[PDB]
Amino acid sequence: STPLQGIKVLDFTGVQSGPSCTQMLAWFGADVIKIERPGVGDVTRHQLRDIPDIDALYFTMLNSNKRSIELNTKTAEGKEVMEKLIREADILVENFHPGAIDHMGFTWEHIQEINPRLIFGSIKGFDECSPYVNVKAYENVAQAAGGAASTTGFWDGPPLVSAAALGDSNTGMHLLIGLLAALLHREKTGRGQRVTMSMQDAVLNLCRVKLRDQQRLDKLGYLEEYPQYPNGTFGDAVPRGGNAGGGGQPGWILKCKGWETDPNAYIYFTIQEQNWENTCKAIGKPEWITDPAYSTAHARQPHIFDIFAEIEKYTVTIDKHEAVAYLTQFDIPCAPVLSMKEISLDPSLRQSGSVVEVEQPLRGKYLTVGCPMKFSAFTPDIKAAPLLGEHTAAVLQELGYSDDEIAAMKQNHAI
Amino acid sequence: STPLQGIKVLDFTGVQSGPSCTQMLAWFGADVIKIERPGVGDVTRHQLRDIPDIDALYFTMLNSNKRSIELNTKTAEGKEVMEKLIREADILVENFHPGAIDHMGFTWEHIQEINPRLIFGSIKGFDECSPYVNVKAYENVAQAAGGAASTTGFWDGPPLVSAAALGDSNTGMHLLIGLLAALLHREKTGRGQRVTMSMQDAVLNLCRVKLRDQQRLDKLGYLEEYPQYPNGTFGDAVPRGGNAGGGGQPGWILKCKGWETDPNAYIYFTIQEQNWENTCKAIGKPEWITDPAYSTAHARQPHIFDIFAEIEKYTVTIDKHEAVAYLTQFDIPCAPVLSMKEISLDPSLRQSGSVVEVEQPLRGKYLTVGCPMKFSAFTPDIKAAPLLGEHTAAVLQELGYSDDEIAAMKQNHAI
Ligand SMILES: CC(=O)SCCNC(=O)CCNC(=O)[C@H](O)C(C)(C)COP(=O)(O)OP(=O)(O)OC[C@H]1O[C@@H](n2cnc3c(N)ncnc32)[C@H](O)[C@@H]1OP(=O)(O)O
Ligand SMILES: CC(=O)SCCNC(=O)CCNC(=O)[C@H](O)C(C)(C)COP(=O)(O)OP(=O)(O)OC[C@H]1O[C@@H](n2cnc3c(N)ncnc32)[C@H](O)[C@@H]1OP(=O)(O)O
Repeated sequence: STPLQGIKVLDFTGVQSGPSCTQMLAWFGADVIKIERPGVGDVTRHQLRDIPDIDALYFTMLNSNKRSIELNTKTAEGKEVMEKLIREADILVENFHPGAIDHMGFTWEHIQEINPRLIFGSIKGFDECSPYVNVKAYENVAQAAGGAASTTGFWDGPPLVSAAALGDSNTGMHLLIGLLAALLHREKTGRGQRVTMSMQDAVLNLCRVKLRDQQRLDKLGYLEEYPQYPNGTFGDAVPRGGNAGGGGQPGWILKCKGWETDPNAYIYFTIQEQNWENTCKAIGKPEWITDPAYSTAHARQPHIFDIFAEIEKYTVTIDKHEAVAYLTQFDIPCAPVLSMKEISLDPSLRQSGSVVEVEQPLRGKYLTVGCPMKFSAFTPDIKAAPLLGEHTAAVLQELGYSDDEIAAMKQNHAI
Repeated sequence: STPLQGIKVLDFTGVQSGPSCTQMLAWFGADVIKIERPGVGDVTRHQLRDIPDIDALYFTMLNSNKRSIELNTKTAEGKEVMEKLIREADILVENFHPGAIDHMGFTWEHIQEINPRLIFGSIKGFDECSPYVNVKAYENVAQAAGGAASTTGFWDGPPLVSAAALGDSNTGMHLLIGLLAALLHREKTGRGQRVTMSMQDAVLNLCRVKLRDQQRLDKLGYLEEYPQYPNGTFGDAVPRGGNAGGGGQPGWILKCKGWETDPNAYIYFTIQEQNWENTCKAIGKPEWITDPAYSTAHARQPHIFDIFAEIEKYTVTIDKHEAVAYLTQFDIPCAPVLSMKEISLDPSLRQSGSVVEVEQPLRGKYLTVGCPMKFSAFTPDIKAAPLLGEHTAAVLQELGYSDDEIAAMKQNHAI
């Protein structure tokens, strides 16, 4: 068995935020029916194709295990099919522009009358209360609005976006949490409900530690662990701190052998408070162990970049992998800056099911990120992503439509 | 009613990854018992205190609504209390260093025998088959190992960490998804199971789009939307792309009025493919609408920074908020780079329950990030974080211990 065996999901989504959520639902055992505009489909099918004329990787990596129907929900037949789908489903997920699903006639209020058990999940750029409620959002728009761009990068550079999908997949994972909680809640109430997740809120959740810092800054006028302390200055808002420890212990990105020509010849190195003695032994600085300028985090902070420079005198001499193999013998929290090339080929990531090779029709093999959490009682089976409208007939037949009704829908461009 | 009403959780966690997960469980209605080392407690209680002698904000913003017991699980009594707790609980969550819980005698195999219905959630830096399985991890160590640091920042600068908790809270949210799925699964099987989540995998999941790019790069030798195309060069790994669109449409961080003195006087600006005409009207370049050098994404790419420079001629003249109010009239996806100060005071974020003022004993008011997703059938009630061992006696009494038994535990330093 699987966690969501028997659950039916209507995936009325596109791009990344909504589809990441429903892909996980499929991997958990749900029947996910992706509802797509006839002849067009999810925009990711056509975006940044590496092979002409077939679905792009953007699509296949976000839509594994789903079924695809082509349905124009703006036609009379399409609206009726949508209603029948809603009546039979457990979950409906959508991430179209603000107002879009409403204008089709499928407001939450209507969805509720059709099926009081249905859970309706909606992703938008911003909350209902926001002055930006009607604003379209992509990944980095949310990173700017949610606090991440403000606090990422260097103090003497611009705000910087993260490569990680803070606005997209992150929001999808947050919606997923809400959908699973709503399924658990429905076990008690017998009713569905609406779950909304904004991209701004998803980014803010991950920036909780910077809201901690803002409050410390408001109270004290300084942030004792930030690069700016004590020889720099603070303004009224949490500043960018380069490669500082953030929510972790103090640390930095350090150069390893090759850094001049290899943009990934680096490690992250943590000075863990309770590990100062082992840290000193690792770098051959026994004299620093009890020296009062070095023996506490507070005393190190005003010359911490001298300390990092000293560690770097060692790390630039060996490959990042060697540097880590050595330093971890001293219980130092560190790791190489792994490139996507190293990740894509890493045997341990294949073994754990974190990077998964999947065979797609026409394309053949591709890699995707697998189900990130591991369960002792079940293993997701990750499959190909659907061809556009591959399952239209089957889905309509499951709803009880006859061959004549389906032929009429095709003639009327409802499918 | 609440989603997790009646669920009992043992929170054997510290710092940020584990505690973020169990805080959400508490907000969903679970009884979350935080198990803490006597006389010490979670390290976040004393990290970066802004008020002398009381719990730090790092702790209060991650431990709302929880109960706290002091229990030394290395003593004979403490082991027996832990066993009774496990027998009565639904979920046990831990994020101690690799091996730590095992060495106390609470391996998964033993947990299972005590209570076959219990779901055991475990966070570690790396997966079981990783060469780094025993390595300690903080936030940025995971960002380095998971692909984010490699691909974040500028092409001519170092790898850069994100301010967002990609390794910590993100991992907690991923574990939470697994725990909720396991509760749903247990409805079918009648059994608990083990759910494990590594910080490296959590980061990788959010970097799914960069694994897409790595495969495109492997096939083609170039990435047509990256800043390096077509006038720069590509190596064998996905490079850093500065403030480029990433998973979203092409875009950049643009200066607004005040940028020379205000590190947050900026917006993110998206050139949405289907919006080129409105974009041109917005900036007073009607001549660019059908000009073949400008009218498609492909034609714009080779001189896209000249286009951003031209937009910046407008944005530097107005404050970021005014820039956005104007540009959104043209259906342009954009938003200001909001500072943590702006976020902390934003009335709409108070109204949506995204930033929540909570009253803590002794401290008084503080702000926290609320429950990020919104539910139509219930509203989380966010409360204070527990004082160390505040609930020890109540928890032991609930387990059936007499006053003499509790007194003996105190004498024997079990509590
Ligand atoms: C990958 C990431 O997800 S990136 C960020 C994604 N963003 C979000 O999730 C936040 C909310 N979504 C949005 O803001 C927007 O969907 C955007 C910005 C991503 C894209 O917006 P746009 O491309 O301009 O339009 P969008 O795809 O949402 O909708 C286009 C139209 O298709 C219609 N549509 C969608 N499915 C169907 C269908 N099956 N049949 C007929 N019409 C359909 C919509 O109703 C809309 O028409 P309308 O404007 O007449 O009401
Ligand atoms: C900001 C951040 O970046 S948070 C990072 C969080 N990391 C994770 O979640 C991944 C897994 N965790 C780790 O790698 C580690 O816990 C770290 C690196 C965060 C810290 O590690 P450490 O220096 O070992 O401290 P940690 O709190 O895990 O170990 C505590 C010790 O207390 C013990 N302990 C914990 N609770 C109790 C208790 N109630 N009674 C008695 N002992 C206890 C542990 O068993 C361990 O003892 P041991 O070394 O004799 O086996």
